[PDB]
Amino acid sequence: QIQLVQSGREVKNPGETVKISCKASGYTFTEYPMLWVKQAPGKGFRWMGLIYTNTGEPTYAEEFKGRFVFSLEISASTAYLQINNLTNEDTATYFCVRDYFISLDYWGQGTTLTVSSAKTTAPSVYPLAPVCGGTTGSSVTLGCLVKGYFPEPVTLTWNSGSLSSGVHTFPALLQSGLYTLSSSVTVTSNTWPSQTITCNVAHPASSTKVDKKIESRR
Amino acid sequence: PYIADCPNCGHSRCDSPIAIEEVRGDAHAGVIRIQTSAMFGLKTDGVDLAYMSFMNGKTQKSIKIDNLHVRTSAPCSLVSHHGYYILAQCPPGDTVTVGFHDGPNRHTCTVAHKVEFRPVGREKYRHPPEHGVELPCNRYTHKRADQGHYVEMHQPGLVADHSLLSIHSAKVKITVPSGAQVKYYCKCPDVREGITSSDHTTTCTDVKQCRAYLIDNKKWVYNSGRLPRGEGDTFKGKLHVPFVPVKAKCIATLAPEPLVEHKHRTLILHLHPDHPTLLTTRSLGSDANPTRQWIERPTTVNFTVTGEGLEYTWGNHPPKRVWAQ
Amino acid sequence: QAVVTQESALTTSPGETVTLTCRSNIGAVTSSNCANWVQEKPDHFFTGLIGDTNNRRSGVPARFSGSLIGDKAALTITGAQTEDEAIYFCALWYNNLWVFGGGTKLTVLGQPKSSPSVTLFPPSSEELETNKATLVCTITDFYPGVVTVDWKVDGTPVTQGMETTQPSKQSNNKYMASSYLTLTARAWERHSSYSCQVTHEGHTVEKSLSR
Amino acid sequence: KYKTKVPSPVVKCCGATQCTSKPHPDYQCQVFTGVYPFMWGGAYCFCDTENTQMSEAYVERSEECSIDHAKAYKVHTGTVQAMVNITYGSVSWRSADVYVNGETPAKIGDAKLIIGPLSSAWSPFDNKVVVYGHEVYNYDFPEYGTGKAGSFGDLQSRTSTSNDLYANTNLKLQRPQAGIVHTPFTQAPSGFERWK
Repeated sequence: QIQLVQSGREVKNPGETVKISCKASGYTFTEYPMLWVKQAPGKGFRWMGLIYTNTGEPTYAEEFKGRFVFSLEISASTAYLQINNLTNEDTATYFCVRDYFISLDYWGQGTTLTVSSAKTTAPSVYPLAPVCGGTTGSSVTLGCLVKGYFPEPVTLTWNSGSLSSGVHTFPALLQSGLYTLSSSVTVTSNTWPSQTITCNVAHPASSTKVDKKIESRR
Repeated sequence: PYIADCPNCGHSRCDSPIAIEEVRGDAHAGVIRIQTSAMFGLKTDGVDLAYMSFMNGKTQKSIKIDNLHVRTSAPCSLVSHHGYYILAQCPPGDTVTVGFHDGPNRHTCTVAHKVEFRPVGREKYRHPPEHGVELPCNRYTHKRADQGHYVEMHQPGLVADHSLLSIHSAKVKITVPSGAQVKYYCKCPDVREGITSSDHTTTCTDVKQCRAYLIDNKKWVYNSGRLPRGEGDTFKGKLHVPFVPVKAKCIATLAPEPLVEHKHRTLILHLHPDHPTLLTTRSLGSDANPTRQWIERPTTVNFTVTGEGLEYTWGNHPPKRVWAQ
Repeated sequence: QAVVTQESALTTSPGETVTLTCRSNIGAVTSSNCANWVQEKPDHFFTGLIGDTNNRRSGVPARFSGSLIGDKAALTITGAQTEDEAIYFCALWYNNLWVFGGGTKLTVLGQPKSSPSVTLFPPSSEELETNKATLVCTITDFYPGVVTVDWKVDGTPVTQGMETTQPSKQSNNKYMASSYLTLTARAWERHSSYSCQVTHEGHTVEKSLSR
Repeated sequence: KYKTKVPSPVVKCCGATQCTSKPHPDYQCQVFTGVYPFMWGGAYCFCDTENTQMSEAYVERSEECSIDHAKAYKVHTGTVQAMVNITYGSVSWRSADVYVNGETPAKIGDAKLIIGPLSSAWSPFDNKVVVYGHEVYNYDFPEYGTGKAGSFGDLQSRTSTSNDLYANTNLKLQRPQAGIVHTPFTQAPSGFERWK
């Protein structure tokens, strides 16, 4: 019914601008305005303002009057947050939210911004296959290591997303100035290596797409 | 919910959110349409007309309507509220006197306004009865689904709030509501506009010589005379009126029937009304020779009826007619 | 210019009744504050529970009810469930803006413990072609969500080279984490026995590779 | 009856704000100094005589003007009518609307009938007439554009839609008292209030 799906997470060096979209589904856009909330890493939840999706007038919280600008692609049921002249302390997650029932009833997924200086490094995608010997159980765990990229984000799927059950994707972590991510997938021992299992990785900032099929070590 | 300066706010001139402007005792049905500067109705967000949002602080308080009181010479009867605006059935009164009860405090507002309620009809009652004829009165609606007029409602100007101007242990310290736009400087030379988060004040020290302002134009207001202009612009915010004056047929007046008595080309009429009744006639000759007199005291009257006829109007009771040959 | 305050953390057991409160620094909370309650489950997952003090969002179990108790807004979970373990935030309206509380972390007894599923992978060969080798140790489906990961190259506790992520909550409400041990193509070829040891709710699991 | 729908006055805190004669009907506006306007925090303008207050008020049609409104007319003679029944002869029926001008037939039924012109040209309406809802007054209304304030026709709008009008209401703003925000509008209640 109601889905507010947000854009993916960006990386931006200080000074830049970002436009975060919120695409609304399930309600009539026009009778319910949008709340923009900032949940800062430590600090907790904060109201950034509200936009009248009918007239188009924004209210900003005083903390947010200035670099922040709400707007909407009415026509497509999108509300957008734009933060100009990005300050380093704006790294946090921003949620769109529907104001209804004397409060807020639905929250989006969040779009996380990491304001940070750094060039652009494409990831190296490495297959993780089991040890050279044996590996005999009722199931089997394969993996995919996405190493050394910048900036965030990368997306990772298994078999173009048709294999989602039994998957653990591990949050990217910064190490020596670069991000590293990994994912595991577990399937029955009959599936692999009988049927092909492929790691799909995209790094938008570098226009890098890598498809890596997990092959047996021998 | 706008806040303005009530004139005799219990003690004297306070600043009540329910500051009464535009009293309209101009209809007939015992009703007055009023505007509070407070916007009761739904809450801040979305629910239940029968809740209650006035301004406390810079802030609203969107809660229950529990103990509203409009009143005049006597306590009125609410009819309906919508927006800034309430309709209430009142008796006549030299003044108008409004007020709810938040619960900790009475917190009322009162005003002068000449009120009367003539019903439509040649009877000058003081009050609508249970019976009588219906006829075309002027009156306001119960409802909200209403567009017949709209009043300009653009932004608020700033407002004072010296709760902001605290002290930074030697300097006067302004803060902000939510990142709102605080327009600031002091008599001394320091920051001269103020479009900021919480500032300090390098130069001046005294709270009593500084600009505690709130440009908080995220929500428009009614354009009360007791509003300071938002100097920037005529922002948008054309906004309807609910309580349009409509052509209701009030349940309305009727005066007791006359006692018709015959004489030679003459109507003696022993007469005995309930209230002051405007009687009048028209001797149907091209000589009209009409008569008018409000009758409240019972009176035996007379009418030299002619050959061709006369007519007779006992209040809004229908006109009679008479052959006196 | 108002401060909403909430309990920091509350612990209950499945089947109990627990009350969370929301206090305003300016005065009693009233119906014109339109108390809202929002729940945050792991993964930045937000849902609204109650609005306008006591209106339950649609599709929120009835075990959840809101009210004003004394001078504060309250959320009562009647028959708390294991699934209710999350962060609950209250929001209060103040005539022109919203102020959110700090949130209450609620813990509910349930979800029987679960041992981790550990897997250690060898450096792939395309990576050994870079003059680098990274042993990945993945640990998933463990609960409670706290582990100790220790690496041991050739019998000797490695102590530099490793990085272990922080336990992240999976969907089923169990946790996961991975640890990396980066060697050089060369360090790789030198030593011969690698092992990733994971300690969880007292049992140990060692996964060793042999080059 | 008018409605003094006051636009919200300006308050410049230190120095003058000259007013201009906006084209609103009877746009009364008068600058005022020497205030100290108590607005929710005590006063707010930090000066004490340079505190300036510009009051402005114009006249506007009431909402009742659309519906509860007197109505003037210049009345000429026109042409009189009738729903003449004739239950004729053996025809026994025709109830037809006719005229008076002495060459108009009305072939409704079967008979052709020519009426008048009547000799009794007394139009009971006078030349000038005011009209109100149902009570019609053969009143010498002063005119559009002229009506003395308080007297009938202080407000004079051509029609209800007509944004332009003539508002001689003698609307005179006075300075607000003792450093408080409000708008003294001193005005005659309407010559539509009286006249009722």
